[PDB]
Amino acid sequence: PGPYHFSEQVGHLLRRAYQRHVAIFQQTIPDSKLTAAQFVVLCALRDQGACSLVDVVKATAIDQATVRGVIERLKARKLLAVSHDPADRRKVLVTLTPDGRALVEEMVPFAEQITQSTFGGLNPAERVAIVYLLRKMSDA
Amino acid sequence: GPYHFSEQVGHLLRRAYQRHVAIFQQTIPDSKLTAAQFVVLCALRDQGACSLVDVVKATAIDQATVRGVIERLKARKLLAVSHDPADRRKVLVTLTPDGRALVEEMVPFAEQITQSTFGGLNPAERVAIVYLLRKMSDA
Ligand SMILES: O=C(O)c1ccc(O)nc1
Ligand SMILES: O=C(O)c1ccc(O)nc1
Repeated sequence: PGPYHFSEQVGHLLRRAYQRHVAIFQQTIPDSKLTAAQFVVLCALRDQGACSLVDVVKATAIDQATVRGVIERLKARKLLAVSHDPADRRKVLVTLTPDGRALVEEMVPFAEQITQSTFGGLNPAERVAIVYLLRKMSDA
Repeated sequence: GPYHFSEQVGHLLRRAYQRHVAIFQQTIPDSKLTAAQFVVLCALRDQGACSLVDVVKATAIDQATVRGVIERLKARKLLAVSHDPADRRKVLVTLTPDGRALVEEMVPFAEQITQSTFGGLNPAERVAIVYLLRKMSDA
């Protein structure tokens, strides 16, 4: 088999690629204005309308705790709203604000630039392949 | 075009890396070793005596985090910190017998983890995923 080299394991490559992409995201959209987590939570609220914590988790693939923290940090900025479930008066329902939608629409071109710079020199087939495989790998 | 975060390469990278980290933690408990500690120990085993620059270049972890991991391991008597006699601003980290024993004990599980991370990819898809993740990091 040969010695074990972590440098050629799929996990090492995943970590390094994710770190590089996070550096690109932070260098293009300043971490001060919006984080990838906050940006994705707001985009989910925009795409699905009013969402509950379970909906935001299942759509955002972020654990309940980090989603709750992001929800607090964004509600403080009047970028999302917290209403009462029209079916469970003891549940939360998160909705998007005009300020939140305005921030999402302001940042979208930068996220597209981030996707393009992250791909780097990959040709179209290689881009489709990497997104296909990263999606296929994230399921049982 | 419309923006879907769900189909952007960053969301997919985050999801894949988080799933692989969950696998790594589900097979190798944090109590024994973290992925960072394991990778630094493997670097010490593969390269011998290393300085902070060598451990960084081999481990792909930022120098400050490498210092933190090295401290957390020297406290556990899994590596040793001897100062080079050819410099005073040079650190020299070496592997201990307990460190090499832990590395050799965990290597089969790290390989099992690499295998579990691959999931249902057929061999061609595996060649492709490692090819693309390596090609994308170089620009
Ligand atoms: O470089 C890393 O952090 C790494 C390397 C191998 C693995 O299985 N998981 C993580
Ligand atoms: O879900 C995330 O963290 C994410 C989503 C999109 C992007 O470009 N980068 C990171």
